[PDB]
Amino acid sequence: VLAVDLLNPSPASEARKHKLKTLVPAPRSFFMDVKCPGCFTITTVFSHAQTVVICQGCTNVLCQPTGGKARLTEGCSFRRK
Amino acid sequence: NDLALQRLIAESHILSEAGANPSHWQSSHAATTGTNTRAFATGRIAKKTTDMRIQALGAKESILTQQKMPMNMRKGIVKHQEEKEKKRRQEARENGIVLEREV
Amino acid sequence: KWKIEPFLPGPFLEESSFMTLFPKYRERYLKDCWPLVTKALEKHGIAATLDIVEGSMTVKTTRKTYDPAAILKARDLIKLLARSVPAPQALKILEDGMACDIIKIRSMVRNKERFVKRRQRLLGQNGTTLKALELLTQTYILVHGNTVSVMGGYKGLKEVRRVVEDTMNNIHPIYLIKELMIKRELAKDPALAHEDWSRYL
Amino acid sequence: IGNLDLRSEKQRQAERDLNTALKKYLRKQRKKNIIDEKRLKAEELYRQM
Amino acid sequence: RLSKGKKGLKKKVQDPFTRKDWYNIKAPAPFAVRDVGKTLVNRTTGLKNANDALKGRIFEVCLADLQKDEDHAFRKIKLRVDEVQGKNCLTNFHGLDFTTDKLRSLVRKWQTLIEANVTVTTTDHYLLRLFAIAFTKRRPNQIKKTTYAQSSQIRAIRRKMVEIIQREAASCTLHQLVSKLIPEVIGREIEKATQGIYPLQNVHIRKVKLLKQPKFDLGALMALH
Amino acid sequence: LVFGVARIFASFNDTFVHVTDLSGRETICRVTGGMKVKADRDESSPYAAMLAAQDVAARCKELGITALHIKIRATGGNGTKTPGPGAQSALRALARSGMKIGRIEDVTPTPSDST
Amino acid sequence: SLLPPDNEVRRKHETLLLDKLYDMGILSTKAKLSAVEHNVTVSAFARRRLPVVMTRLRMAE
Amino acid sequence: ADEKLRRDEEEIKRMWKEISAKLDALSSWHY
RNA sequence: ACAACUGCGAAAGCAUUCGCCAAGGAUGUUUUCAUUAAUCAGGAACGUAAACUAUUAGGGAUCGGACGGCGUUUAUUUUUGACCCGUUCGGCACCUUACGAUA
Ligand SMILES: [Zn+2]
Repeated sequence: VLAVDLLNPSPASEARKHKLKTLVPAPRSFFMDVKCPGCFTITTVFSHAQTVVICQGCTNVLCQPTGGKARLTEGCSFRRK
Repeated sequence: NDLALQRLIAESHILSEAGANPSHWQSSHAATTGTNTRAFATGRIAKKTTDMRIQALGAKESILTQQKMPMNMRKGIVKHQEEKEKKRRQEARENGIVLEREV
Repeated sequence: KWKIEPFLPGPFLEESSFMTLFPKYRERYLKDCWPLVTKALEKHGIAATLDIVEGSMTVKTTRKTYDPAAILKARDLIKLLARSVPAPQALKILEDGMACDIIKIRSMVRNKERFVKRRQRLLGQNGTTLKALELLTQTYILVHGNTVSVMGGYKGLKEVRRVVEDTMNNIHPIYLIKELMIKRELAKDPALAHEDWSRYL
Repeated sequence: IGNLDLRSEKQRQAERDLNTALKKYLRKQRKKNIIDEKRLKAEELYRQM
Repeated sequence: RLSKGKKGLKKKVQDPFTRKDWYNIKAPAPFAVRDVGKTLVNRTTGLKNANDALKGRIFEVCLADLQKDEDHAFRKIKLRVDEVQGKNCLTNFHGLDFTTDKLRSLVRKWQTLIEANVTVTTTDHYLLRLFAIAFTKRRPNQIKKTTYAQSSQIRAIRRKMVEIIQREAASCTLHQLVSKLIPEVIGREIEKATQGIYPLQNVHIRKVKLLKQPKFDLGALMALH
Repeated sequence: LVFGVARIFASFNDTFVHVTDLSGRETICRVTGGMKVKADRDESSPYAAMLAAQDVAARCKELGITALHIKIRATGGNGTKTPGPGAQSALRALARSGMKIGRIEDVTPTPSDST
Repeated sequence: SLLPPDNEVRRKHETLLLDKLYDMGILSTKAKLSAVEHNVTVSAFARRRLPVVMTRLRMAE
Repeated sequence: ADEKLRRDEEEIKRMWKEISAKLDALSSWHY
């Protein structure tokens, strides 16, 4: 307070700032890869999906939508990129 | 327009803190307190009400207040009175009791 | 014809008991004002317990209680202690000639800002109209949120009932206090003991 | 003049680092009559004893 | 001392207790005690036999003197009477009511009560209404003063409440329903099954009202007694 | 011990000491407050309630019930929901002259929404 | 003073007290109770003593 | 009440008896 | 009664349950046309009373999302919810300070 480096905020204070209020704004959502153990299929799901994402066939599920992050279903794997 | 109505409303604090309401707990305590069971309590209440009447007639300063104190007594007295009124305001904000608004 | 004698001297077969429930901000004050309450209720013969875990005041008639109206006195006492009347006044209901009353005034004004204005009008400038009503009616009035809790003799209960309804119905309490002062002045002399006093108000 | 206030030192260190008596306990706390959940735990302990 | 009346109004007083006889009252089956009191009814003769009035009356009696347990100082029950014997008065269930002292003794501020009403019919074709009340549980080791359930959560609680009372009162007869109402099995199961939605401090059934009884059968009415 | 149910309607204008059987249908004996006091001003008074309770307890001990369950009420629709002096004074006199009291309940008509 | 102002015993004892003090020479007037407020004084008694009153009467110097 | 006024008047009568005795004895019975 | 230093609606206002009908707010998104916008002349829809009076700089509460989790209770164990905590948007209101003002 009184003087601070405004071009170099700390990553920890930057990380607790709201989305639109970081120095250059940017998202905080991510993409996941999801397989369901009987299938060798790799569907890529967005973290905050509004669609009941289905794998390439097999009338299953992969996630359900919410007010925030998509709740991935049951036993499923996820790497995140 | 009316006089004795205006006198009954202003002096109600002094009367109800002196002795005049035996169903109120503060007045039922001050009816046996000792400074009202003494010999000339009614005359002393009369002096207080006459001082308030001349104040309502236009006097800026009082006769009953003490004017010189050693600055630690007056700071302790004013701080204790303000803390008492603040604690009553907080314990009336909780319990939902509404109180008289005054700055 | 109106005075009531204290009870001189087992009148209870089924061991009666009453309960009331209070919140936490009252739990603190009740926890450090309770020994006065159980002292006076032991002088009346009724066991009074307090439960900070559930938040409940209980009274129950013991073996050696002899006054049978004491259980009604104690039930009203724990009702007022739950409804945050201060403790010496709640214990002042245990005298013979006192009674409490709760006046629901939220139903009387449709608006909200008009209700807030009329409630503060009932309370008055610096509480002066409220303590003037307490003096003229010999009552204890507590403007309690949406309700008004009054205590005192039954005559004063009736007059503060009339004054609270007329204050909510936009008649001013200063007008009602002037009315009560005129009634007190007329009832002072019994030369005018039975006339229709409407020619003076 | 200058010795320790032992109660105040114990309270300072506390705010820095942060079958024969349990019957007369109930004898002293049945008289209040505040119920006071530590007494509920003491009643369960007395029932187990 | 001085009278007040008009001209020729005081009739000659007749004794009304020559024409009155007492009748002991027995409670139905699932209550612990049977002799519950005594009723002074008029003397039977032609032109309104007194057994019609004895078929008409109902009683209101607490559960403490029935179960001999002062745990139930509240929950006053109501007993119709439809049968008569020699110096006897056989009764049946009609309704179950709280006391308004407990209804004031349950309501606290900064917590939600949820009320639910059902019109359920037992297997003996008695229609009855069950009014359940349920106060919200203040969780220990909490700091926030208000334990408010959301409105959608209240609607889910009321839905589970009416589902439980329908599924556990539609299958039994009236005698088993009273035998389940007495130790409050219904409120216990509502407390057990609603705690995944919002925990409830106490669930009671505050009223039972029998609306219509289409049968007069002395077989089951005496199988009670 | 034959329990009779005593309805005590304690208003501000008159008190009603009323004794019924357990049913509620058959009135055993009632004495109002104003029939014991010459003054309509003092009709609702502790003396009136004491006289009424003494007469009611005398009649019901001549009939031999000697035990009451007491239900106290007041004017409750748009009224006061509090009993007058008649309730306290009548219960005091009633149990002071015999009459082992059983269960006490204040059954006032409380409206869910009146006006 | 603390008695009410229209009281008979207040008026009678005011006249008695003022007449007694003026007869003893402490007060110089008998028509004000503020004389007994702030004019009755141990110096007034001590100047009603004998050597001061004969100093005033010039019996001595 | 009025008993407060009567008690105050009797207190002033008692005070004046004591004070008149003291003042007459201090003026040495010339009064 | 619950019933609030709360919630919703632009305002007056709105409190029993359940069903239907559209609408609205905020949040989240891995959503699109890219100035569409701001303000109000004219105009248009909704409608007995009064009476004492670019930030402030955060903190404590509060509710509506969304995310995270040492854990207690659901839970016969996963959901999920309740409680506690932290981050983040959004909003009714409190106090302190004015950043000042000014009629
Ligand atoms: Zn697949």
